[PDB]
Amino acid sequence: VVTLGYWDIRGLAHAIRLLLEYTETPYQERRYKAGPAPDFDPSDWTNEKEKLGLDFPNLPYLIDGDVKLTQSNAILRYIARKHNMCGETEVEKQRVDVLENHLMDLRMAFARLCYSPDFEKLKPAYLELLPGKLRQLSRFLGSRSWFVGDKLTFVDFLAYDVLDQQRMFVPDCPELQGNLSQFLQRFEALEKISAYMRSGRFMKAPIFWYTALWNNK
Amino acid sequence: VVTLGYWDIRGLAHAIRLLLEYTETPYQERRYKAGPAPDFDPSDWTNEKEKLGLDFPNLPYLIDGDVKLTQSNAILRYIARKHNMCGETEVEKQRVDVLENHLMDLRMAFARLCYSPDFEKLKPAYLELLPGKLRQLSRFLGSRSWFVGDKLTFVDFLAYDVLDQQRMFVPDCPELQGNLSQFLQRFEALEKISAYMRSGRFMKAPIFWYTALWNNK
Ligand SMILES: N[C@@H](CCC(=O)N[C@@H](CS[C@H](CO)COc1ccc([N+](=O)[O-])cc1)C(=O)NCC(=O)O)C(=O)O
Ligand SMILES: N[C@@H](CCC(=O)N[C@@H](CS[C@H](CO)COc1ccc([N+](=O)[O-])cc1)C(=O)NCC(=O)O)C(=O)O
Repeated sequence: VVTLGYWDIRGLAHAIRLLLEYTETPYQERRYKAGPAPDFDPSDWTNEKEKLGLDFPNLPYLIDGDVKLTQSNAILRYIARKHNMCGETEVEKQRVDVLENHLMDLRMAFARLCYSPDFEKLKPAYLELLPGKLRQLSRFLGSRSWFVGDKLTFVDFLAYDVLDQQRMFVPDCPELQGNLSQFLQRFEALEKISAYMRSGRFMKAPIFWYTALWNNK
Repeated sequence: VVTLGYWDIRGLAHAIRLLLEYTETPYQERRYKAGPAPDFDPSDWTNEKEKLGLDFPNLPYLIDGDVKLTQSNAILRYIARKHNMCGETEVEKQRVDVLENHLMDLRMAFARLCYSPDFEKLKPAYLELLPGKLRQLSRFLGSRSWFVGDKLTFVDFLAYDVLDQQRMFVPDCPELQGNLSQFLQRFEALEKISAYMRSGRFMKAPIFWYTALWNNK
């Protein structure tokens, strides 16, 4: 049994949670709590940051016995290696590495906007360059089942999470209809993922920390 | 022969340059130019961004025949695989994946500060938290020769680049003295690294884009 440590929000741990469910890895969760508004006291975490034995303490973390990890990408790669959900050939590895890093860029660009107090002033600019970014991903996937080829890999779980955040933001964006819509359903159709979403362990919201100008709950 | 595209700065391509040199990969460079101040016209790149055949156009890129890549970490992984400078055991791969992502955090937190107009206001806060970040790295490396074990890996190139930046910023920081100072020298003492540094291909500056509040040239 493994332990996943993160806040009581969706954030970065969403794709990790889906992956642990898909792989049927026995896990429990250390959800951390902030104090009330407006202070949002990080005490719950900060009093424990150093006593966990992590090499570079951060959130999320995963503990699997004496394996003690930080960094979301690193945590996903670890579960993926135990389940053969990494690339197999070099071209598949090239696809994983590029997408892993590109999706973080798209991730990070969206978070910046929703955390900035100039949110309203920045919104239109983001929405302009968005369809083009979406068109790039639509070109990449092509008529493929999954993003790296025929095999489901952990990058598909990142793609879904990133795509899901954009769909929650502007659900009417026509560049999200097409093979990119096909992809979202096909992932949600997966046996273990669908049953996870039908349960009460599922966290569709909030995507962001409470000090964000945008959220879904 | 391979082609590395990036601006005429140090930036993100520093680690990749050192790597291409250490591995003796034959390469040339498409270095991109901005217009003069204050506009800094990006047109040399923008007029070309789409015609290169990259899946997700960005800088740096690398072209090695029909392999055409973007994202710095993905570019480094590709050269590393050709020269067995990735992890070998599970433990080694755990260390590579966590450090790859951790050092990007460190890299980006520093960039944030040096591009912020509130630079002077934020400088003291950064310098308080920094000794602790450096002590974490110092504990991790330990008495080891390299960061992932016995073998040089691509993560040691990222480590050096990130540490070099801190060393240029605050050279008198006492937490930089010790095994992390030994590490910097050891890397610079590498036969093909040292030679590259004694040449005129070598770019110790500027670390940042010109719009930055801090730089070394
Ligand atoms: N590269 C690292 C980053 C870890 C990190 O950022 N730690 C945050 C997380 S999220 C932060 C809190 O609001 C979340 O904000 C975001 C950012 C992006 C997205 N997103 O979806 O793209 C959502 C929320 C933190 O709570 N701990 C910092 C600390 O203890 O010092 C990784 O991969 O794990
Ligand atoms: N995660 C990617 C990032 C690539 C990227 O940022 N391309 C930027 C400049 S890098 C940029 C220029 O100002 C960086 O800002 C900095 C500056 C310094 C440092 N650093 O580590 O010191 C990091 C980022 C660019 O030229 N392309 C933008 C575009 O084509 O739209 C990767 O790993 O490659």
